[PDB]
Amino acid sequence: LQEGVKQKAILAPQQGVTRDLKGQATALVVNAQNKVELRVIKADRVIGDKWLVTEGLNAGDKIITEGLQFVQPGVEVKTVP
Amino acid sequence: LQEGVKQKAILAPQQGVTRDLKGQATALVVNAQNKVELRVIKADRVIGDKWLVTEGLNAGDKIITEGLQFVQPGVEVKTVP
Amino acid sequence: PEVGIVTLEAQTVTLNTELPGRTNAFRIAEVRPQVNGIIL
Repeated sequence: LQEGVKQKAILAPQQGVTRDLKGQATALVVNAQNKVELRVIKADRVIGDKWLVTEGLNAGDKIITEGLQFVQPGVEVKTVP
Repeated sequence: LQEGVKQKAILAPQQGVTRDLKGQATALVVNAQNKVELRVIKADRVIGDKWLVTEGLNAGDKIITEGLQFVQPGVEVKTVP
Repeated sequence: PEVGIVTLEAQTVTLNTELPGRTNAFRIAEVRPQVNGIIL
């Protein structure tokens, strides 16, 4: 069914997400405490180059793209767009 | 049932493919620029241990099998058979 | 960062499917009496 309203949803780019066990979606974001956390997202579709996260990342969150090449959950870092 | 013979197609092993949303097929390959990309394949059948990709991966492409345990699209890597 | 990639190459394969099933009579009928009596 097509509901007539600008449907808004978080479209997190795949350049910042991984699929362990060839399925489970896990991402790395930085909390308000400038520390990196580990939250599991529920992205299923694939639009363009981003992934439609149904439940895992709300509006505002900061997704770490360039910096996962060497990191770990529980450390602090700098935020450079 | 004889479903005809396919001229020449790609048989990408399941050990390198995933099915998100319990359906959509997504794979991870490394381009000529030694960088990994995210292309959506259309593999339906299942031959032996490989999947007959109808549309998603052409002849030549490199499919990442041993290493997807921890990675992400948009990064470069080494090619070890 | 390193991974174990496999070179995809065009192969010549055949498409055949196996459908399991049980055999069954084409048509079946029962033989019954319609009058009372003794079988001669």
